[PDB]
Amino acid sequence: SSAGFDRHITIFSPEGRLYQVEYAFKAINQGGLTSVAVRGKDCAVIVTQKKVPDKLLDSSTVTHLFKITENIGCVMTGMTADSRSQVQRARYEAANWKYKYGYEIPVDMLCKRIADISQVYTQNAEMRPLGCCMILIGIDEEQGPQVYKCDPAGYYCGFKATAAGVKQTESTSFLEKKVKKKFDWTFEQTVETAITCLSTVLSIDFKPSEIEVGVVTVENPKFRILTEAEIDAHLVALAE
Amino acid sequence: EVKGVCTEAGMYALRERRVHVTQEDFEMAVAKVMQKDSEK
Amino acid sequence: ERGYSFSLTTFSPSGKLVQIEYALAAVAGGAPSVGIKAANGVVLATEKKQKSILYDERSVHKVEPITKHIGLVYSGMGPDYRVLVHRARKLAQQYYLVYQEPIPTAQLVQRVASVMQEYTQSGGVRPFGVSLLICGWNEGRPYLFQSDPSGAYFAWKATAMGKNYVNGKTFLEKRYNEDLELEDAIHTAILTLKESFEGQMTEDNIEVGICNEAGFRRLTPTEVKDYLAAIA
Amino acid sequence: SYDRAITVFSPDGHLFQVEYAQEAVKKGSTAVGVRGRDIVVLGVEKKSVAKLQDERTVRKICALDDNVCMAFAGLTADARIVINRARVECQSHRLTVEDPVTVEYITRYIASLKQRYTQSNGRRPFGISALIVGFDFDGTPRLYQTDPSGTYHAWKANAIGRGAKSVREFLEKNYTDEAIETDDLTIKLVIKALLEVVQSGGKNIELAVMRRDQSLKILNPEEIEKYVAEIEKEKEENE
Amino acid sequence: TGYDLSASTFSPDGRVFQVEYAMKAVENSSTAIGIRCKDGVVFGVEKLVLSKLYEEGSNKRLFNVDRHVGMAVAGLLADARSLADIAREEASNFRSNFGYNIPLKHLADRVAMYVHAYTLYSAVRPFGCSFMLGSYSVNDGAQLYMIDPSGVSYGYWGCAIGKARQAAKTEIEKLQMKEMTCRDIVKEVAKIIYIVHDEVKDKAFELELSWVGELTNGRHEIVPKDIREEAEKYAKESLK
Amino acid sequence: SRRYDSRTTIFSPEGRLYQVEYAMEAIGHAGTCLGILANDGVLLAAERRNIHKLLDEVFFSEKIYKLNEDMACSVAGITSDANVLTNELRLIAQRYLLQYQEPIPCEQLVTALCDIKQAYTQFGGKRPFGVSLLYIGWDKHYGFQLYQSDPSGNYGGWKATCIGNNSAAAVSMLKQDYKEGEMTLKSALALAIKVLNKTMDVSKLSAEKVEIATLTRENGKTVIRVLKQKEVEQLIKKHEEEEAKAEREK
Amino acid sequence: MDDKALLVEVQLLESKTYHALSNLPKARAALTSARTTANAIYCPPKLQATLDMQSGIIHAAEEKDWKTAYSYFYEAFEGYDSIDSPKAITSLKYMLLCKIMLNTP
Amino acid sequence: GVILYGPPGTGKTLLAKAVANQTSATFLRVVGSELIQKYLGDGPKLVRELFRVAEEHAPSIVFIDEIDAIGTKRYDSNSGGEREIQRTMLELLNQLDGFDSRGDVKVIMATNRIETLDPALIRPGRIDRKIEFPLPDEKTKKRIFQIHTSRMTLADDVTLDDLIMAKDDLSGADIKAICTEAGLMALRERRMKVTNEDFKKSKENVLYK
Ligand SMILES: Nc1ncnc2c1ncn2[C@@H]1O[C@H](COP(=O)(O)OP(=O)(O)OP(=O)(O)O)[C@@H](O)[C@H]1O
Ligand SMILES: [Mg+2]
Repeated sequence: SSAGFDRHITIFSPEGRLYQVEYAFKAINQGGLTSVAVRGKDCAVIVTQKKVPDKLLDSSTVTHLFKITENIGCVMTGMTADSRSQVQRARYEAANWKYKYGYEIPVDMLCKRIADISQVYTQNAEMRPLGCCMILIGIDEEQGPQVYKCDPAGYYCGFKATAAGVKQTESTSFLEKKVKKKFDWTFEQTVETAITCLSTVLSIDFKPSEIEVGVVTVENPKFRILTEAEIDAHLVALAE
Repeated sequence: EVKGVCTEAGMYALRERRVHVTQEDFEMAVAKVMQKDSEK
Repeated sequence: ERGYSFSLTTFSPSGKLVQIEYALAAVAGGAPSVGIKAANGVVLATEKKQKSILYDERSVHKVEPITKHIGLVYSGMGPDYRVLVHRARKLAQQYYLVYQEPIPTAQLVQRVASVMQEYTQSGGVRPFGVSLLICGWNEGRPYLFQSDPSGAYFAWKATAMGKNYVNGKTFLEKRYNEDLELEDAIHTAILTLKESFEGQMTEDNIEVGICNEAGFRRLTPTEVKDYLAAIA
Repeated sequence: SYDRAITVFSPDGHLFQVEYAQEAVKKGSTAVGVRGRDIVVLGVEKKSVAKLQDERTVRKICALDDNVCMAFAGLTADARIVINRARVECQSHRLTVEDPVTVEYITRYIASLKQRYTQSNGRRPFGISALIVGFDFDGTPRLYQTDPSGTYHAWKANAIGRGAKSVREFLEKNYTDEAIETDDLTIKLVIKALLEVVQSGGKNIELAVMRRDQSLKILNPEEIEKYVAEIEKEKEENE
Repeated sequence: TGYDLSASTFSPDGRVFQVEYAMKAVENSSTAIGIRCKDGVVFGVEKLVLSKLYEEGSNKRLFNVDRHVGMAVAGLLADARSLADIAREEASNFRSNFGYNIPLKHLADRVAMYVHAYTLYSAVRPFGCSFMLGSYSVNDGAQLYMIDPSGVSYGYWGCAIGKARQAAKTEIEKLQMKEMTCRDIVKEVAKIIYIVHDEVKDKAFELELSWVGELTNGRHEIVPKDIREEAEKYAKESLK
Repeated sequence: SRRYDSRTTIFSPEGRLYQVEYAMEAIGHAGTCLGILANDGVLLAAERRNIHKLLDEVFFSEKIYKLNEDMACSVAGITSDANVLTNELRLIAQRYLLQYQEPIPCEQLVTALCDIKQAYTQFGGKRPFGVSLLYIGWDKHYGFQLYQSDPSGNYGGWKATCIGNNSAAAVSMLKQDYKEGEMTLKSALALAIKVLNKTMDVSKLSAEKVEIATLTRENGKTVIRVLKQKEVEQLIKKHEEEEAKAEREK
Repeated sequence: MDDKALLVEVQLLESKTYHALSNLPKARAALTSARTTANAIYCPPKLQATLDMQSGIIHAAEEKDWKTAYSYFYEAFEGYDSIDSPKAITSLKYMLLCKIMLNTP
Repeated sequence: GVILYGPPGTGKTLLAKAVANQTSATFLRVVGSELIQKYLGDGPKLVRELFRVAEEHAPSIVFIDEIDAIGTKRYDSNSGGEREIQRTMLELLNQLDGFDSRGDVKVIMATNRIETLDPALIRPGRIDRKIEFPLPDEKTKKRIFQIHTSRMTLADDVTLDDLIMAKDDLSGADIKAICTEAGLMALRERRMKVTNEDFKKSKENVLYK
């Protein structure tokens, strides 16, 4: 199964595999963290938890939600140091689209430019391929909302419901049973079906201080982060 | 496979309870042995 | 920073380039794909299964156009494919900015395969893990070409790449002849992808693109259900 | 830019890549050269003909100028690029200082090219040795050789290649003053020397004489057949 | 083994040991704590007297990056003042290009990306330093950030780096830094670094304090001598 | 970084070097090409390898590449490395013609390429080319010529040479049947079909399994002609007619 | 051409029409050719019981071995079970006519 | 100690037969391939009882043939991997130059891959003389044809000098392979003498395949 330095750098195994990338997918799981993204009929919701262990730490600086452009937000999983460097690229690549081409970048064209950069790390035998993931949401005209995931292998696809992190497989088994009964999805239902995803996978039944919710909607396409007061509005309406 | 056929040709004459092997048992037997030639 | 500047692909004592041999094993573990030319145009067909119902199948595409009249599919790994697509998009443009003429399909394969050979010898890189199938109708006669991660290329009448390709090529040998129409080639290209698919082959499990003298185009999922109907 | 030290010291003070290259010289074909007082004579052995090839493309005696010939041993791929760099230098000397190149000057160019090349980054050393033979201005015939480490070194008679220790041990018991008496008598030293080597019975030898004013002159295999007859004829009667 | 030589190779369970080995070099440096008060930040460094031959005021582990930004380090001192040079140089290019004093959420972002860039390649090693940044602005209040050798930064109400890290931030949360001004803090910074490092391991040590806020008019400077003598008057009352 | 380097350039302690000898081991298998000349004309006989029943058989040849207006080459070995060398010496001949306004002599085209091929064996830390190849051509200084290249970088002129899988079997038979300067370009064609009858283990000599191209001198043309698959099989059976007579009468 | 499965049908259909038009030994030959053809298809899912019936027809058309000819119509009916009610109900006729022909009433 | 090295088929094993012809000492022979075993520790036990037998007889000669084969080939019958081959070689490294009183035992070793094995075993003190065998020269090849065609009824059709430079580097083993196989072609036709076309189809059969 192994021959040469194929365990160490990004070259091929005799079986056709290559191990340094599939060693890096389970570097995401060392954060101990899970994020869920759900697309609706006219909106898109990212929900993720935050784990603040100390009272000495400032709770306003542990946000994994990031504002890429004025209409595009993202959530980051994986290790923290590589995740924040990748946000710096996406803020930079979006500004060059507007300067070169004169209009707002589509969210799938941004995810293509990120995956092409991440492809090069698993392409040269010198660099380390950035063990962190990437989930974007946004509103595109004549397409509605749409959600994209980019992994450190360079792969990407558009989803309808998305999980990433430690409890990824249990959450996608939850969401695929939720979506195939084909219920219509309003704004409040997508928020309810995204909180109850990780509230039943992790089995927490939390208070409004541990999670954080970003959202975009086709009536206000700004990426906005919900207040703890209005998270509590959705949270007490979830317990009927 | 020649003995693979000719020994198996007796089974066709036995599964219809004959006591003589006929010339249509062999051509029934070739199509089964060469089928496993077409299997992997 | 800088690079490595040494080849990590060397000759074995048995005289075999081992990394190119291992890269072909990644090609053989890819999705199956067939391609047939028949006397007026070329049919490319691939096999696209999402892992779950959550994926949006109308987001990414296997079958890609290169120009007005050249399409291209693959059978290998995903992110290596999108690199040499964008490279091949540009190479058709530097030919056009010089000669003011669409590039012939033979000359495109001259230049895509020369990238992959240059990429399997230079310093500090592993070779690509895809094979290609390239179609097009230049000067009436259609064409069908196939490259490999080594950098060679061939001129096929009909072939198959991916899983069970040794069973696909035996199936095409007993079915293909010299005289077929384009829509007859479509029906025998879905019939050979049915040899290795899952239980249900719907309008979104496959993806078919065709060439004519009118140029390359990709089939919408409406008429793909019509060809998938009255099949087998 | 491939930056890596190829030639490094050993823990007992040797350069392994240099002395590994000296074994590539030790299985190339034998080249012998002596000098007379008026005509020099050098000639390779072991032509190893296969009677289906062009005889001129396999030559190992080439000329750098009118006055300077050159023979070599080792591997022929690295040889003919050292020659083509030496032809450029001996030509650019004429654009400078007007006299033609002395035979000592061109060996200092080759040896200094060969030394610093065992010093650079990412370069294996050359695997050839040479014999540079020339009669310079004021008619002084002399020869030199070049170790693959780059030590130019003059001689009266020498021999490199496969089977060089036996031939050099043969010349020390044979190089007298009267052996270089006549021009046809110095050639009888070389043909007796290469016959005392890998066999080469008149079919694998190729001498090339130079009479201090001509260019190189390869004799065809008729006088070598004439010389090998009389070289054996004197040995036929004395013993 | 063999998976822990370069910083370009993941482990077969997906983590980089060259970063984790470089983190272990931080717990041989002594102790550097810093907490922020209501209206300023107070640093504090306890400093080992290695021998009698050194001079009082040598080899300061407490730098001065900009006019208002301060730095306290703990790690391998040659790498510490190397990071202090580029952070001092980064703040100069902000003012020369954008005209005004650099904010801390941007300053610690630019330095941490420079630290992160040495955990990707085989040609360089990771830094062996962890450090803290603190400042005060009249339009922003006080800030307090901290950077590990991996490149992860957060905000804090008080942090600690050195040998006894948990044993130091145990007593920090006993304080009430939300309301105290930066005068009573200076006595309480010095007290919690007296109960640490028993006289068995070290013979004698040296207090070194720092100080920023509007009481210092926004400028960063050292405490005066008389104030830290009050804290050393407040030394031997922890024996009750 | 120095742990992953493979050192494709250094010597071996026995004096030789391993990396091109592995490439000259790979040049042994995978292909068969041969050439012959004694008079007006020179031919390249190559044996096709992929003989699968689904191919288009286009691009005018498979292993024959026209280099100049009056010379061509046959290639063997790694085919991907072959395409880069071919369009490298193809414009060496043109930059000669741009500089001197005269077609290039056939010998110093070979020496120009074999200096490029030699440099990868000597520095750079680079995989060499696993390609050996023949050269036919014409020039006004020596007429019809025939050359052979090696992956080490040394060349040579010849009269008959094969680089096949049983090349050593062919060369031992070429120097049993020849004549210096009298084999015209019909006896050479007759001798070519006899040699690859032997070295090809696939018997009966299918006319689609081989390729033959000739280079004949017409006054200002130097016609390089890849002869079609309608006159191969009559030359195949012409070998087959005489061999039944020569065996039975002995 | 490419197909193998449809060759089973037209050989079985000719096996219907030489016996119905009263030519037994040629119907024996075309039935035998469909035996040796259907021995190579991986899925005869329903065509086996269609072939299992007329394997018993022609073997009972000469009245040589009623017991083995009974065994064909048994398997011809087990294939027809709960998927083809027109062909299943006629299959009871050929097994019980043979059983009366077996003289076990 | 004496070691014999060279290209394959030049007469390394052949010279050791001539020593076994001449000598009066007891002669012990073991292939290097059969030193490796399947159980742990059984390998070094076999070396300790080999030199036990050699010492307990007489003045004696121990001949070890193909000792590169202990290191080149890996076999899955051996439970210990390369770090059991090594412990076998450490025991052999003892028995040549141990501190025990050795006695009168001579050791002859032979291989063709001399660069592969351990230089700690080839140091002076364990092996003194190092003997290289070259490929046969074209006047010594003619001597070999004289030897292997001595007692055969050689018809006068043949010329041995054409057979010499057939292969440029044919070994001494190649010559006997041609001479025996040409005799086998005679017995297909019940002849008693060997003609020229026997040797013509001999080298096609022996060399070129
Ligand atoms: N110089 C020679 N003189 C006479 N016979 C020779 C000579 N060389 C080889 N032979 C013949 O070749 C045969 C094999 O020789 P031998 O096996 O001793 O060579 P080797 O080098 O020991 O082979 P290996 O390398 O396989 O151990 C012998 O039977 C011998 O008859
Ligand atoms: Mg032997």
